[PDB]
Amino acid sequence: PQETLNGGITDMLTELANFEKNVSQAIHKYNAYRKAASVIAKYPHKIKSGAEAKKLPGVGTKIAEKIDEFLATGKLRKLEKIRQDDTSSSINFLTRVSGIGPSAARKFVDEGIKTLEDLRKNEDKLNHHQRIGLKYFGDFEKRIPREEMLQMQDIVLNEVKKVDSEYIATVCGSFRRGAESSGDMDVLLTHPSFTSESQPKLLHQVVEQLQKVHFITDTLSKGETKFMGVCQLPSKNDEKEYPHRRIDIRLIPKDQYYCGVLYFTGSDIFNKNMRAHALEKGFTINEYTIRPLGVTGVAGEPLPVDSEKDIFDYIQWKYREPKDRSE
DNA sequence: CCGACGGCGCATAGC
DNA sequence: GCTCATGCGC
DNA sequence: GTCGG
Ligand code: NA
Ligand code: NA
Ligand code: NA
Ligand code: NA
Repeated sequence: PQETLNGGITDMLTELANFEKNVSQAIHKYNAYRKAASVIAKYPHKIKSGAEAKKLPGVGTKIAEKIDEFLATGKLRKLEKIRQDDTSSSINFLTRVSGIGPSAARKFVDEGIKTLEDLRKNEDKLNHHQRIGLKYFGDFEKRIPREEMLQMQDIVLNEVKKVDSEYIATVCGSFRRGAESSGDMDVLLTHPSFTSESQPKLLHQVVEQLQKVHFITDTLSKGETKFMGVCQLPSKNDEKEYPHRRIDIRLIPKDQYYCGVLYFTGSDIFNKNMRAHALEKGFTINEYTIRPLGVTGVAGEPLPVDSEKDIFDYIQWKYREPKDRSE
């Protein structure tokens, strides 16, 4: 369905969502508004009334009422009011810096730190993550075209193999499902030496090599199993440089790797659907394992998994290609 | 009526 | 010095 | 804010 159908409604609900999550600190209302916006985005008719919307799951009495106001007047009084409120619009805005959540945004605005410029003058008050988020504010809000994702994957897979040819690495996310663009890069890493029953430098060696070839440019956080940072493709002699990009790398034990690859490939609705069907066949699937449920619901030991297909086989599903996992 | 709505790795008050 | 709740992002 | 036990 294109924007012209119900765009005004879904923009409104998304705006309301953000203020719940950044100003009111009401995460479940944020998700309620997002759920409503998405079920409306998939509705293939221009909505004529709130009552019509209320038949969709996730739209209830209050959003129906809102839609009625929006349809009759072309706006929402409460949203118009909050939009012009200097304090709340600043809190909302500051959370677009990665590392600034609702709490940090709230304290900054309470101190009169309201703009990107203000944060720039107050680096003393920013932790490491927030400084990186500030430095790359614009680049982090850009999407990554798939051709660049392919070039980034070339580097990651080459450097990983160079460190140890027994590493296994998979770029997941919507990119693995064929997406034409991405918001970041999500890399899943394992090694045969690393199981649930088994070194503390497996992740570090890969991060270090990616830094040595100057692909990784900054680190947001890094422990023994998860790295979150910044990377940039190299630019040619005269060309404009590429944007800095968000990259996460996680090291998963080999016996949980393909459950991990399944989960972080998605989509989210595909994941819900697969887990629902697994319950009906007597299995519980999470990020890490698939386990049988006993007749009284008691989970057994994780089942051995050596491919994504093994998981599909356990639950009597035909193997779905990543490109066919939109739901 | 009223609890659940995801859970966890990593960076950063309280004893 | 330590443990760990909280914030944050995903 | 919405859903459902
Ligand atoms: Na509904
Ligand atoms: Na944000
Ligand atoms: Na943020
Ligand atoms: Na090797």
